[PDB]
Amino acid sequence: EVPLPQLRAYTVDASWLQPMAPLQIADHTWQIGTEDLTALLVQTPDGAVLLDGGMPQMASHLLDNMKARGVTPRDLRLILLSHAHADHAGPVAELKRRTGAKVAANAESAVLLARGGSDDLHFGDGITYPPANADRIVMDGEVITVGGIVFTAHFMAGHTPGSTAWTWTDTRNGKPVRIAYADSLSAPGYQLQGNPRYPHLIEDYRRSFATVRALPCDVLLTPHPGASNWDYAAGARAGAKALTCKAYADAAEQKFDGQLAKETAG
Repeated sequence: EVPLPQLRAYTVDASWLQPMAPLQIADHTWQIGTEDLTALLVQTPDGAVLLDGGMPQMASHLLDNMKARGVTPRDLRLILLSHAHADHAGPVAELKRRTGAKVAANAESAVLLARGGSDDLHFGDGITYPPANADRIVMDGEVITVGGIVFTAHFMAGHTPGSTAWTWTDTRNGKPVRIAYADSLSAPGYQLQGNPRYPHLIEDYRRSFATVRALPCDVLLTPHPGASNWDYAAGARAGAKALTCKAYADAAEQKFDGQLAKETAG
């Protein structure tokens, strides 16, 4: 007649929502999210840590996978985030309600999370989710230790202002494995140049490529597995084709330079 449009739900490919059983990455580190969204459980003798949770509706699944690992609601001490978008921080508020988990995040991720991803720099209110409060604010290079796994925050602003790569050392076969869980280094449909909401976007992405390429990185994981050539459905070969941090960063930078060119053209 004509009415305003209905609200549109943030709808995603089915594989993003497909449950999987825990997939072991190293002695204490498991993928427990879906086939196409990363949620890392790190289990220690002094509690559990979750890095990302995926979409809002994944909370019960994650909890089931935690129980399958021996991790009870009280055992979950800490939630860490790559970035505070709906598709990776979605279930955080619910998890905080159903577990003993406390969130540690940088100021940028905390503010975005506290607004449930509303007023996004690029997407406006198209990707909102339940808001949650951070319990601890972390600085660049700050370390959080849980049961002798030491997580180091490496800011890598761009994809979001508060994007973070979290690094830690696990073991396999008695040998150290230096794991890097790096955020996306894409800029999907973003205005890169002269963006009033993010004036130094380009400078930040460039620094973030250099940050990521230099990470301690025997194994790279990304919030979307595909971005690092992981295949979570491939069992014993899941991680076989995984990129190095160096390769992941080079690819991201070459794509960004091509995106700049297209933006100037468009």
